[PDB]
Amino acid sequence: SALTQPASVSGSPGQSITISCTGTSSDVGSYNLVSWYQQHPGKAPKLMIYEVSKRPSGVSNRFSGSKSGNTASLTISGLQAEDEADYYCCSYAGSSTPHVVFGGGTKLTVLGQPKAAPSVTLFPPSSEELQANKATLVCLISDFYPGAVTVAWKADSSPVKAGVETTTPSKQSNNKYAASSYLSLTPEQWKSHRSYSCQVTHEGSTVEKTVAPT
Amino acid sequence: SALTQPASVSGSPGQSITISCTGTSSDVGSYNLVSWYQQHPGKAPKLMIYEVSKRPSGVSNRFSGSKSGNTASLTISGLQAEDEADYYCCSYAGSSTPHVVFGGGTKLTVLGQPKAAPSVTLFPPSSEELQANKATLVCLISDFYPGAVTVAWKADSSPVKAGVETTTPSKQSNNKYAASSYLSLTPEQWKSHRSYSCQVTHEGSTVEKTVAPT
Amino acid sequence: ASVYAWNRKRISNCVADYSVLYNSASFSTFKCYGVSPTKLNDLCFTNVYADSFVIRGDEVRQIAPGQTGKIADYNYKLPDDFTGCVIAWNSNNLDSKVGGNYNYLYRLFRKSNLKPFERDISTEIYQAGSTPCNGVEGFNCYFPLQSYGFQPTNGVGYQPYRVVVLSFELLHAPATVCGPKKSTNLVKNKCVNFNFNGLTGTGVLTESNKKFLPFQQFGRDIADTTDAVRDPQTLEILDITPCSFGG
Amino acid sequence: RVYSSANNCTFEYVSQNLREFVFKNIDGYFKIYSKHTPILPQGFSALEPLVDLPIGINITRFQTLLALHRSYLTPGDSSSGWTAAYYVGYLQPRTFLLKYNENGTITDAVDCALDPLSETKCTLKSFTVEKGIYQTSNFRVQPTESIVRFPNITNLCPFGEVFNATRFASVYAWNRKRISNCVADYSVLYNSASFSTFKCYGVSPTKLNDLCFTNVY
Amino acid sequence: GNYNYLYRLFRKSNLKPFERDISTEIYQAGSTPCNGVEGFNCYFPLQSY
Amino acid sequence: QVQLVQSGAEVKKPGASVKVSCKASGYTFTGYYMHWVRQAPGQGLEWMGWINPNSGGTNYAQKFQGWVTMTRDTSISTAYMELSRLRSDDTAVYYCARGWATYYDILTGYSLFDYWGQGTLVTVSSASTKGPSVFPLAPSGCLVKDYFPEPVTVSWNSGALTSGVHTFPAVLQSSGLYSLSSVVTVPSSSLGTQTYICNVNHKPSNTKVDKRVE
Amino acid sequence: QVQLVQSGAEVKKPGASVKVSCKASGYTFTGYYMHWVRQAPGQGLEWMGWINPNSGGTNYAQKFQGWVTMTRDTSISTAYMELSRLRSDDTAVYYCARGWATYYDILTGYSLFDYWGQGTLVTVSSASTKGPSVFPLAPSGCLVKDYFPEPVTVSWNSGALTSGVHTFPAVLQSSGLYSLSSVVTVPSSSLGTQTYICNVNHKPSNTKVDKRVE
Ligand SMILES: *[C@@H]1O[C@H](CO)[C@@H](O)[C@H](O)[C@H]1NC(C)=O
Ligand SMILES: *[C@@H]1O[C@H](CO)[C@@H](O)[C@H](O)[C@H]1NC(C)=O
Ligand SMILES: *[C@@H]1O[C@H](CO)[C@@H](O)[C@H](O)[C@H]1NC(C)=O
Repeated sequence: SALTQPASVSGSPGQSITISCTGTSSDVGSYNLVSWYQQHPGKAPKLMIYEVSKRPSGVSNRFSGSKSGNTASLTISGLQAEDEADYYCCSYAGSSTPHVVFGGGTKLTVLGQPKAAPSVTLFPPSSEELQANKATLVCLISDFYPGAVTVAWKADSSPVKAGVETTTPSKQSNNKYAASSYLSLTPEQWKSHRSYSCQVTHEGSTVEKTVAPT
Repeated sequence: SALTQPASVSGSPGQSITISCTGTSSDVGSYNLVSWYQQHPGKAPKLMIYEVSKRPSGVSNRFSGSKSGNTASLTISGLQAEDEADYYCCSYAGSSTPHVVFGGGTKLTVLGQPKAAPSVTLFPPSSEELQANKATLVCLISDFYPGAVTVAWKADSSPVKAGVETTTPSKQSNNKYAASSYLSLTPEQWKSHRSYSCQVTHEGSTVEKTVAPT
Repeated sequence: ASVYAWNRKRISNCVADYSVLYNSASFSTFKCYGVSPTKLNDLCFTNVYADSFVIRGDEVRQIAPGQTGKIADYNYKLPDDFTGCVIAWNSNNLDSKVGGNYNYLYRLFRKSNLKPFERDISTEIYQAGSTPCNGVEGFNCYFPLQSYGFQPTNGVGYQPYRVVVLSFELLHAPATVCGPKKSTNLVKNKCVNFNFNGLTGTGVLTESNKKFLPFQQFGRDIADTTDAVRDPQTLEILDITPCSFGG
Repeated sequence: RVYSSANNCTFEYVSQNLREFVFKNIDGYFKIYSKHTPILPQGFSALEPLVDLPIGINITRFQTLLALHRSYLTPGDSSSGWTAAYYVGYLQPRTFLLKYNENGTITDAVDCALDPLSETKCTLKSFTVEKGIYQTSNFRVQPTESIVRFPNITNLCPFGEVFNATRFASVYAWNRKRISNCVADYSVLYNSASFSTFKCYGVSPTKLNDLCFTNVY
Repeated sequence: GNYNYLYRLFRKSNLKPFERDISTEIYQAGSTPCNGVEGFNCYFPLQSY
Repeated sequence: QVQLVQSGAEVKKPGASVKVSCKASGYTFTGYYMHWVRQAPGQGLEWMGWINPNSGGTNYAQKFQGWVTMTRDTSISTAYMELSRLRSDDTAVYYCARGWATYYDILTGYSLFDYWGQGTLVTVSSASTKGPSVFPLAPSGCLVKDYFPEPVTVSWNSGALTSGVHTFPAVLQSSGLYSLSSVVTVPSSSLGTQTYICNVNHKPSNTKVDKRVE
Repeated sequence: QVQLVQSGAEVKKPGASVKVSCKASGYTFTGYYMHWVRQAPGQGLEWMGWINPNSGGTNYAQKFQGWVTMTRDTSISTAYMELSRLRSDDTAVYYCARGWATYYDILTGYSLFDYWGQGTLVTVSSASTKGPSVFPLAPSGCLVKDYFPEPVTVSWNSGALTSGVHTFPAVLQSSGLYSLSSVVTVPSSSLGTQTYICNVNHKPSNTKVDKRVE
């Protein structure tokens, strides 16, 4: 199957963070071929520790690993902004059934990055879209951290949950996150409201942008 | 000297065509070093069969060769549009006089290509040519097959054979042929005729283009 | 063929010319063991075996009667009493056009060294480690057949080398593979130097009354000396005695 | 006659009461010896060679075919037909003393390792033994078991750290490491594919796990 | 790289110790006895590097 | 140095079969094991099997027996994986990974999954392929609508105006088609220095439409 | 790979002597025989001789003894042919061709005339060299007049307008000079989008004149 790994691990800057990986007797208790990989968001996993602790080229001396009993530990101290990536554990299974297994994964969220108020931009439907017998309002959110925001529409003064699409923000190039929202309305619905407002909540910071057909 | 080879060979698509090459006892009856080359129109000959039948790289399995008595045969079956090229036969001569000889050549005309009416264009003398105290009419013929056309000038209504230059058509890039004709006349002769016509005959297809000084 | 599963062709009953091979310029190596390459058109052998395979450039030196390594131990073994020649030439234009693998494989792992002229083809999984997997592959359990990586122009010494080794059989039934020699007339009752298809000596030849069975060609007197021979063109039974001598 | 070919044939040969045959498969030659002697009696007869068959294959088991003069040609019956006994013997690497007469025909033979008198005849190289004592061979008590006695150490001494060192020394000032008191495995080094050269002088690389040394440098 | 650097591929027989052999004679490596100059199965021994 | 190339993104319907190919370069293809792994979107990693380039030996995981076939063409250095009886639950990303050495060696370690590939995004569902619809967004952006395949290439002014352009993650609609937003950030400007054209390049649908922004 | 370069086109007067050089590359120049052959315009092929790069051994045909000399400079890998007492009947095209190996070899065959060169067009006559005259042709083309040498390079707009341009074979005039036509095909157009200029580049006469077409 797999190996039990803690699902969520949170680490503040400047401290040591240890990730566990518990296995069986024939998986980790006999074959010291465990490895650890860091998976950047949107990028393929990159090898970090090929065996217990020994490290490949291009890996800093900060990283370390250890084996004890039927479990293994990966040690990181003094976290950096680049450490906000998924971490995985793998091992080799023998005993007449040669195959390998993975772990349950772990999400590491490095702190220290200053919080920024989300930037909300509203784009009304264009002339081409209006000619297509449809109206779509695009609510773009960027330049915020952490990437945990909630996007809702309040119309004129009453919230509406029809035709609202919201997705989890993804990391940008500047180590921040961005989210995109869509509101689809019929031409009669679009012209039946004096304005439309998009509201975004970001850890208690609410940014409201109001746009009107006029 | 050389080796006797059939001068003209005609082959319809889909049949097998054999080209003979008869030699002497000390030329072909003892040295099996005969070869066959295909010479594209306007291009240097390219080796096809280095010895009796064995073929170099880049040569299809369609081609074959054989030796019998004091003669050799080159076999082609299922002719293609690329086969409209000259073919040559060569061998090595010994008996105290080490040298090599060639054959009489053979022209192969592959059929199957649809016949197209020749396109005739007439270009009158330009202002620069008129200022040079000379008049030249250029009759250009292209987009026709086979490349066997006859070009003549009929002037106003009477054919003229003075200053008429005609050349054998040569293969174009589109596997067709093109021919160029020139008619040279003095300025007084050019202005003494109400018009000039160029007539081209292509296997019974006659195309006439009429141009006038006015 | 690959280094393992090397080809084995039998050659007999022919007139063999070895000057065509030696005069060939392509042959980079033409080592001969137990015989002189120039003195090969004058001999006669019973059976000639030709073995053809392709190896790595650095690996050619292992094709010798008393060498050791991966090839000698596990792929192709030559007996220490080899009587033959090894012919090798560089072929980078036919076995390394792209990838170079071209099903060119060899055997890294084997339980024990090979016997002379012994082949060993096996898909069995070798266990180079502590754990007795006793299954297929896995850790410490490997597939012995490893392929040659013949990258195009990967430096001289790693390029494919085609090797053809000839083994000359001797001391058997009447020889069937002989060099291009023109036989001369038969001279009897005279001290002459005879050359009966390999057997060379000096003596006088006379008609003999010995009754050879239809399958015997030679004849040994006391002290194991050849005193009778059979002519290889007329099947005549000739008697050989030494020429007159004394102090 | 029921047969087939299976399209893998690589040889063919067609040519033209007590019958004795010897089938020997040596060095790729399948030699057959035969003799047609009119009549197991007590006499002596030699088997002339019959065919060489210079191709040869791997042979481990064999069969025998029987025929009938005038009966049905059914290819499926096992016991049907008319209502022929042959003997089988196995060759062994034995030493013989053959006697050739004036015509070159083997007239008598003596099996060396059969009786003490036969051993005496073989030693004298004659068929008649005079009165007296003759020394024929030697007697040795063959070993009954093999034992091995190695010291108990049971630890792998570090060939690994000699080879995987991050930085070797210059040609001069070469390193010198002493290795002692360990169980040394040399099959790990020889089986290594990286090693381009592994020349061994004074010792066989395969016969290295069977030895014992005082100090290894 | 030629720079008149030539060697001898073909010769009738092996050399004696410290023996030189310079010859423009044409070697016959084949069946036909050309007995002339060059030709098929008749080659110039001196081949350049 | 070492680099691995996968096949193009796979779009299929349930009940069919797919083939995934990994072409490697920069290393001896038959010197290291080739591993196949799978990763569900947002979930943990999983292991498929490995293939021994030398002969074709295959080993499969316990839960992936019967519909997994491992092959490879070493002449062109490609590793093939065959998946049969596709289901909507297998819509994920598949990676080809390099294992340890296929040969025993003491100067080599056991770095498993040392190198990975870009990966193939396989998408299987009952939604048919739809031609993308692209519309502009007049500033106070560019959006793509009605496109079943996920990967879409977006640029501005035929890939010339790459300044201030940010791409937003796509949002899936209930009808099976997707929707993405791409906006160029040109604030505090007259918006008249150059004409703004947004370009969409949807290779799976083979569409390239340019829209003007005014 | 293998490629052979001949000398430039030869223009001479009867009673003089000419030298033809073949420079080879891409192969061991002293490993294969070099052959000299001749071909009359429209006639069959003929053989001149071969040269053995190793020492300079020459063999000549029966009908070409006395005025044929074979030499070569191997330091620069060139093969020289010397023709003396030139006559108007020898106006033809000469090729340098590669023979079999100069060394005996069993892994090599006997592919005679495997590779050929471009060839040198030798033209000998009593007609002197004349500076070409170039005139345009207004569409309802470009022509070159009064040029003794045959090879002429033609282009349009300094070799930029290579679309719709076709070259017609030259026609020889009785005065020794030639005449060629080169027309660009731009039909069903206003003929005013771009200015049309035809270019002539007659290297033997070292002339380059551009003519405007209106
Ligand atoms: C043996 O015959 C079979 C078919 O009868 C076929 O595999 C092949 O011709 C032969 N096998 C070999 C040569 O390995
Ligand atoms: C014949 O084949 C069998 C198959 O196991 C093998 O054991 C035996 O050694 C072979 N005979 C030889 C090689 O002489
Ligand atoms: C040997 O040959 C002689 C020759 O006449 C003959 O008399 C004698 O019988 C032969 N020996 C035997 C055993 O037949």
